[PDB]
Amino acid sequence: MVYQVKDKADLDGQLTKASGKLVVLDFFATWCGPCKMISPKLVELSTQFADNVVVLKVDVDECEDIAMEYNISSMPTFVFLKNGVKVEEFAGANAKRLEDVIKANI
Repeated sequence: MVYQVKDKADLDGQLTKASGKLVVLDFFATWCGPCKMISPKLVELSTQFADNVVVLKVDVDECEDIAMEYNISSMPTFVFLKNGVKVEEFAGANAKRLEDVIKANI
């Protein structure tokens, strides 16, 4: 219930397929402490709103082109997309802001 994209292609197809749901892009790195901390909260939210939200994990080490396209420089970074529009974006493992944004756009 927390799909990890493989490339721009796998990502683009996912956004298209994500109909009218809120899409959360999680830009992370395995070696980044803050990312490991926030992951539990991500799984919880993902499960609680399984029908109104889709979470896409993007390993910046594997998808350099995507990380570069979104101009990522801090881990973790969350980009919120709803119907092709970027409704929000912020960096950092702020569990509280993550939940507020999800509940504010579903």
